[PDB]
Amino acid sequence: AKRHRKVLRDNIQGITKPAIRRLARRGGVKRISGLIYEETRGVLKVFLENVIRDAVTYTEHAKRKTVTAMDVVYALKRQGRTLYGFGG
Amino acid sequence: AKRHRKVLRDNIQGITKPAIRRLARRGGVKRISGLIYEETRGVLKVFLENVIRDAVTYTEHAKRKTVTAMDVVYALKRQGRTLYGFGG
Amino acid sequence: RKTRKESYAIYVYKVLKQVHPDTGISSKAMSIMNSFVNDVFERIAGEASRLAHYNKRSTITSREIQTAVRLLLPGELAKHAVSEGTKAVTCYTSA
Amino acid sequence: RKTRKESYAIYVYKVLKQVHPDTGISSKAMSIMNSFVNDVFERIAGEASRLAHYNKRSTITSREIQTAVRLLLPGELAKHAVSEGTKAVTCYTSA
Amino acid sequence: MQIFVKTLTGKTITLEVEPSDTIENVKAKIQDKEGIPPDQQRLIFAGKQLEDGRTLSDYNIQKESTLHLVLRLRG
Amino acid sequence: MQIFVKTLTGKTITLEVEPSDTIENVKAKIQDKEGIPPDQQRLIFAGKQLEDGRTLSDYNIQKESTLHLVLRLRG
Amino acid sequence: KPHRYRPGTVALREIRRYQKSTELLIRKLPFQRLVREIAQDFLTDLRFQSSAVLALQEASEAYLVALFEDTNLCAIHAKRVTILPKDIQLARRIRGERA
Amino acid sequence: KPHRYRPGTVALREIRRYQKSTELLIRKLPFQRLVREIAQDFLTDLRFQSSAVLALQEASEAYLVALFEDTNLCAIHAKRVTILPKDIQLARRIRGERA
Amino acid sequence: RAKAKTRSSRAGLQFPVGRVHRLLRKGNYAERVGAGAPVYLAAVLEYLTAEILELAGNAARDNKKTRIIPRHLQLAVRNDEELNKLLGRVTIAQGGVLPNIQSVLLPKK
Amino acid sequence: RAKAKTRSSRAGLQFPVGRVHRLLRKGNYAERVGAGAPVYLAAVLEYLTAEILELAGNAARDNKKTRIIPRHLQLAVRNDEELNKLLGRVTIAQGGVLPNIQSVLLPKK
Amino acid sequence: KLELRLKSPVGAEPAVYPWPLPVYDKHHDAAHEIIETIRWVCEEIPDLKLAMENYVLIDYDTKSFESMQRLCDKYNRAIDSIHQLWKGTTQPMKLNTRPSTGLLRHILQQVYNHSVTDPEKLNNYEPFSPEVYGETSFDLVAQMIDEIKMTDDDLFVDLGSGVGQVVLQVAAATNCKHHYGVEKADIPAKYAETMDREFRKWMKWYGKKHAEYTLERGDFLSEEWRERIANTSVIFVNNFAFGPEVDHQLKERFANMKEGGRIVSSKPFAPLNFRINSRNLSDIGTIMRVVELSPLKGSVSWTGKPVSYYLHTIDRTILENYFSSLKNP
Amino acid sequence: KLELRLKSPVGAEPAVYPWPLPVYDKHHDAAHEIIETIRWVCEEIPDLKLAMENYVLIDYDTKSFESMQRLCDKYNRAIDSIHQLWKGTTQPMKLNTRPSTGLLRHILQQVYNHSVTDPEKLNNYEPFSPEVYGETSFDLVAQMIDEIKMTDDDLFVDLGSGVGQVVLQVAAATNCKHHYGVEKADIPAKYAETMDREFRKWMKWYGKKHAEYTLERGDFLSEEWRERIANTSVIFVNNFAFGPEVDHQLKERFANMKEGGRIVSSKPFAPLNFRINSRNLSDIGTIMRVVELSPLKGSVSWTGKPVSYYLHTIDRTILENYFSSLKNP
DNA sequence: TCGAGAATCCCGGTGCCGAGGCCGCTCAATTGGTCGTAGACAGCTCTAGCACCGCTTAAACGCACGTACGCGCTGTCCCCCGCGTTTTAACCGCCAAGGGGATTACTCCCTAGTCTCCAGGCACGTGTCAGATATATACATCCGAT
DNA sequence: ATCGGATGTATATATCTGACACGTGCCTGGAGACTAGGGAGTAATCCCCTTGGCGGTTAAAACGCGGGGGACAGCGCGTACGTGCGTTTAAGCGGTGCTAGAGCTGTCTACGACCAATTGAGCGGCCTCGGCACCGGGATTCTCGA
Ligand SMILES: C[S@@+](CC[C@H](N)C(=O)[O-])C[C@H]1O[C@@H](n2cnc3c(N)ncnc32)[C@H](O)[C@@H]1O
Ligand SMILES: C[S@@+](CC[C@H](N)C(=O)[O-])C[C@H]1O[C@@H](n2cnc3c(N)ncnc32)[C@H](O)[C@@H]1O
Repeated sequence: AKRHRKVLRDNIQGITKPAIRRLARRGGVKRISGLIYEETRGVLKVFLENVIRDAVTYTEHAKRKTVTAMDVVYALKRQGRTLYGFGG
Repeated sequence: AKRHRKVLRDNIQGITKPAIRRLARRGGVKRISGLIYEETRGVLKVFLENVIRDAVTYTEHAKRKTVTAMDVVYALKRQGRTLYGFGG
Repeated sequence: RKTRKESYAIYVYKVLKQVHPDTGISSKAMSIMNSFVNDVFERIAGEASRLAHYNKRSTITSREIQTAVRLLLPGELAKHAVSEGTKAVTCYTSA
Repeated sequence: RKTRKESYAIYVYKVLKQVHPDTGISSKAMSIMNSFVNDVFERIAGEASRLAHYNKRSTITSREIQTAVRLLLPGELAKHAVSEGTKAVTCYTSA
Repeated sequence: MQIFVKTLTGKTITLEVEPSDTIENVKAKIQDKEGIPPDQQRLIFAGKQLEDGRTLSDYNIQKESTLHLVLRLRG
Repeated sequence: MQIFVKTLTGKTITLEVEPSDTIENVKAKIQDKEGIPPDQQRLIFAGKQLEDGRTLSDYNIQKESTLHLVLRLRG
Repeated sequence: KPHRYRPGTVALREIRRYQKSTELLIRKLPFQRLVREIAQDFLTDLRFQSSAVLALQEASEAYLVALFEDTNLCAIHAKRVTILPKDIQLARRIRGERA
Repeated sequence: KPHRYRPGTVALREIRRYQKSTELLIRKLPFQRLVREIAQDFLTDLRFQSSAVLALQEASEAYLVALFEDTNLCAIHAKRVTILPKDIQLARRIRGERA
Repeated sequence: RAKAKTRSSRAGLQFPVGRVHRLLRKGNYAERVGAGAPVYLAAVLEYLTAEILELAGNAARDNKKTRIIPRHLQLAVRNDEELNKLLGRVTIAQGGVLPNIQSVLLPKK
Repeated sequence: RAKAKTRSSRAGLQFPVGRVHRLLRKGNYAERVGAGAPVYLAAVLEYLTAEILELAGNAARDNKKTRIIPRHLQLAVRNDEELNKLLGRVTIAQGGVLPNIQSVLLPKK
Repeated sequence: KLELRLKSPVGAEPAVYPWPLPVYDKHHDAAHEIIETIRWVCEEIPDLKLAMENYVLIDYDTKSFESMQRLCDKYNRAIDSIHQLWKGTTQPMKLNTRPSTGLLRHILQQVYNHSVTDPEKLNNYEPFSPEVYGETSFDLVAQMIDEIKMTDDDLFVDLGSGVGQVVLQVAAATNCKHHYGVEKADIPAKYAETMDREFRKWMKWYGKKHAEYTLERGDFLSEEWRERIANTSVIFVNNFAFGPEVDHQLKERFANMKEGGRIVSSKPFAPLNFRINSRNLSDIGTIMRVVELSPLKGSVSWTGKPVSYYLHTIDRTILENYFSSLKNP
Repeated sequence: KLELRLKSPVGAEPAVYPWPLPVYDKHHDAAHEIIETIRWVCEEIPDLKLAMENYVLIDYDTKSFESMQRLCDKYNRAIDSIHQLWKGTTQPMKLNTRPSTGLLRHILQQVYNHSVTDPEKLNNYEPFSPEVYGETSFDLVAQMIDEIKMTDDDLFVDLGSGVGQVVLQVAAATNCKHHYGVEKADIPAKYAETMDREFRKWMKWYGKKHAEYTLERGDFLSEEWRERIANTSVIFVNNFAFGPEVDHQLKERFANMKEGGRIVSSKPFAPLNFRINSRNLSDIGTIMRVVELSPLKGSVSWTGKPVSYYLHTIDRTILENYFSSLKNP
């Protein structure tokens, strides 16, 4: 049969331009240059990689296989991004 | 006789304009507006008050009377201003 | 038939029924208040631990807690916080 | 006739005489290297302490130290650091 | 016995009681009509502090008397 | 006995020794002229590994012989 | 002969509409797939309890909203209204992440 | 008929001269008095071991040099060369201290 | 054996002094824990929680609501300038932001 | 009783494994300390110190000097982009700054 | 062994001065002392200077023997001439005139200079203790004496009176019944017992009257002081460095003060924005109103910047109004 | 119960297909399988399609009985016609022709589709263990086979051979002596023993020859493998998830390899910028040169982004040059 | 496109004080045993994470139009830089005092550890009302037009 | 500035659902009573180091004058971003089924704390010489007005 692990790719294009523009409006921005939408996807991918890497380090120390919400809360607290409301 | 504790006042004017301009040159600044020299003294006085207040809290917990260099190193470390070279 | 998992929910609720006697709290806001209390607990207790290592003591006392509060909380919160703690410890020893 | 105050000066000097056999260190730079070692010691040991409270263990082992190193050090320092520690622990147990 | 309770703000409340009533009841009566907890109420009349164990007749408080209400701090 | 030591880079060093010399001395001699620590040197000749406890005469190494020098890793 | 607002008033309307609410502003399934395919770079396979993906989305939204709040100050400093990439790059550097 | 450099070359000379050295750039006795009269706001009287005042000066210098390194980026962002107070105020806010 | 009396009641507190004593004792902070340390720490924690809940309730009331939700905790924290320094680096989930528009962006008259 | 042999020598180390074991044990980190924890931690500390001292010595040599002073530690740290992240918030005393001028400030040609 | 005596405008009282004058700071000594008290009397009565600027000019020699005895001879028999001006049916201006601001300030600084010998000893205390020493200026006390308006049926107590200059100033500027100062430490109290003597001496020498006061040594946290604190009208306490344990006890003692009692304090015994709910009904801030005084500069002795002093007023109407608006819904 | 058989261009060997064909993914099954292997033979020899595009057109029906037996009847007796074309003095093209890239890729994917039944079972391992499963693509193996240039006197070992597709590809594309694969886990090994059979079968069916290989089950950290690792020319190891304890041991086993021995690896066994001083003289990076291969995309099986593969070469000249430049001063 | 002149580098010469190495002596690390609890492992249960399907509709997408805004250019002017003269107070070397930080010897009381016991707080159930959703209407802001 | 139309926002009313608040049973952790040992509190001694004052030399700060370059306002052009509309894509919701893996329980063995004896590693104290700083003199580079 066909190979294991159906692979996913270029999912950053799911952070679409209207979504980036809603986030800009909540940040209080009135007019958006058209080259912002790629700089923003770069910034987001870097942030997410840095957090998920630590969440997985925590989840591997505990010898398990699912990333819990405490792994994310600890990975965030370790970078100064404390988060209230998910079981801290 | 005359009162205790010879009081000191307006010593911030000892952070003189040539000193502020040397610090700007080391920071890489080529031309300095003439209103910078007062904004800078304000910034410095706030920084120093915030550090010396904690240095004195540490020196009072230990029930002593001189501020040591470890009190300053701890007061700085508590604000994220780690300092190497004074006995840490 | 689960294990017992404890929290500050009932003490947060007792304090709320004193400040605002006719207000309730949603479950998601009780989660936030619960993580807030743990966060401030660990800040103060860790600062007091450190403060006791510096002086080469091996006891966390009510002086370490007072000094750690004065180091951590901002200007006008810290005054009222130490005046609450002092009153509590006094009412305790005189009993 | 003073008390004894210890430091890492002689081990810093032994390591320097291996990397650069004909270089010396000034006293003020030995102070800086001394505070550097203590700083990284406390970072790693505190992270490992925390990591062992999360999992409800009460022992700091060579797995906590490895994981704390992988959490703290940047990308390419951490690879070489864990490969140094592994070699040391191996040379130790096979003895 | 009809009595008047004068407050420090120039407010007077009128109450209806009998000399046979207990002090617990009188304090509850003040609480009942104005909401002040009994433990904070200190009543003084003709320079006397009212004592928990005495009765109204004990202090010889007669009809059309006026009482003074001083408010205290809690503990 | 004159001997030649051939390295893997096509370099040959000539040494002067006598069969009565010890292995400790020969390894020190290689160290002395090229700076290589003795513990990293592995000498192989005519398919034989030289053993710490043998003598040069033991292996029947005669004048104008050529030795092979292989370098090893430390531990 | 339709009616049409002038450029810049619907924008100020969306500002208020989105600063009044608290909902999440990214679609949920696209974001979940993004998280799930960032976590593929670890050879093993992982499972992502669902509150984990929710926590990740909360922190990710709250990071970008404040980055845009700083980008705006940088743009207004240059006597502009439009935000451009060179404002993101200055916010992220002064803030302490890019250098 | 003297010789005179044009405005902006002696400045670029002082930049290099002060980015090459490591000395302290504030006078020592004025700074010590400043520290000593900030510490008067605590009614008791204090004594300031001398390495303490040296540590304070090191940290104070190193704070201002980096604040000026950010002020310069803000000023260059506005297509200027002169640094003005409204650049200090933006660096200190984006950086996370003023708000 | 006399009648039990929690240590919170002797202090006049609503927060659990015995549970705080246990969490300090089992938390690897020091070799030993004093007697007034849990009383002091519990009184401080209770003061701070009352201080936040009061402002959260005010914000809930002037939205014409009788329950506190995360938006009211957020508004209470960010509108007070000393709680905003204690919680300057936390993120309250489902809390939104403060309404704030720059004055150069508003239309001119 | 056999011949003593420090625990550093069995591991092949220059840093003190027994002193690290003691500092972990007396430092309120956990109830218990394993056997390989001081060996691992001492090997890591030694690796990092060698990594810094090598670059500091290079910088001292190309200033035509034979001693390391704080300026060479500073140059070594700030010029390496992964030590600059570990020590991104420390201040090395008497260390100066890196030579760096913006290209819009240099005179035009 | 001779004198530098001078003569009393009201009454017949001698002043004494040894020829080696005391040592003071950079430029300060008994020279300006004497020339200025002469200046203040010449401003006090006009006939004196109308006799005391004839014959003379402005400056004089400070170190010389005969210039000071010039001033003493001139002043003494010129005052005898004034005495002969008043020998007739004439009567001088009143004795019970409360001294003016400038005259009083000269008096208090004169007393302080004479009695306190070694002021650096006042710095012998324990660090960060309640016993630290710090002093209030003349201008802040004046501001407070004018802000509170003490009638003749008020009692003024000063907790931690230090050397006593606050009580002396208030006793000379206010018309009240009695004034008390209590001071626990040893060194300031030993100077207070001298300040008392020297103030009475110089005051009746000038011929101005004051209220009556007492500078006692004690402990305001004693069993004997609880009901003296409760039986007091206005209280001055400098609780800047008392810390939270002594301030808690003083709060427990201020609860029993009578209505309209006022306190002034370096730090407030109640927040300036004290709300009130079912949870802080034990706090003392629930029965008092706090107002921050204007921060004039030079207010304290230990720093140069200005400090504010927080007047409190006891008024139990706020508690009953809260209780009474509680029954509205 | 009937067939979908077809006939061997070289040799006389039958292929078998049940009428209910296997189930694969979204759009993939034995239909494209058979039509494409027919297409590859028609590209293999031109006379076949010159006989196999006459009479017919391009598309055919996948689900129908008679369209597949149309293709089988047509192909089988058209190949019999080809057999009669070659009945004379003519001789077909060589048997030992190493299959081209496209033909080989079809072969390997054919083998993988047939043998591995339930690929999701390959995911039954322990998390973050050395036993995790992950697979290398065809294009990366091709790049490596062309980067290293294996002569006919090299031995190739593949540590952790997985199912075996790497060794099969290298054995069919290189002219070496023997090829080995060792695999510890159970589930991949049970499929490897089928892959071996099916590869030999399909290869001699097409008529292309390969080197000789062996897919064994073992443990490369055993006592029996230390001297087989030391007696090997080129080594392929996918040590992405082996962790630092197994990599330390493999480093201890690679020290004894002969000169010019080459390794390729997911992660490097030595830094790319390895300096050398008196302190790391025990490291294996001191006797080898590391070069990063070009990161073509689609290189691995677990992610979509490209990964690089770090060729190492054993060369002890660097150590002696360091020692010999050491005696210069 | 190039001379004059100021600033920076580079090559010896002398001196000094701090790095480096050696000695003697505690005291902390190592060795050798014993004990008891943490954690490793096997087995079982049951919750929650994954995969699939269909349907409805909300949100994303692509496109056309016009206008506000970004950006370049030009002109004025005033404010900041480079330099020379005068004035101030930092720095350095020296001396003297005495306070307070650091150490040592005792003693006592406050905290850990133990055993018993009982009530506070957690999980589980259950009812009702606060808040969301939908509709109808008032009105407040925007834009073109005068 | 004022006016009118059309659009978007707020306000009042009904209904309904599911989450909060409250009550019950039980069990495990907190309180009570008590004993033993060591940490911290206190008194006394010593000596290092912080503070204060003095004089002299010269480096750095302060002041003022001249001019040029850079900040800032105004104006014009043209492209790129906002608004609105019709079309197309997949998110969301619900409902179902599966089975893996997280969580818990019961044993049992190895590993780490504790302890007593002992000896060498590392610290403080003490010299000695060489690396580096300071200085003078020549060369070189770079700036600016020709
Ligand atoms: C800060 S001084 C104020 C001096 C004086 N009030 C003034 O303003 O000039 C406070 C004085 O209160 C005294 N003091 C401190 N605690 C005391 C106490 N518990 N009982 C009596 N006096 C006390 C101290 O001796 C200290 O001298
Ligand atoms: C990451 S897979 C590589 C698959 C194969 N090399 C490929 O590229 O297609 C590595 C395999 O090595 C095997 N393995 C892991 N440790 C091993 C060991 N110590 N001895 C033998 N095989 C091992 C595991 O079973 C795993 O299947």
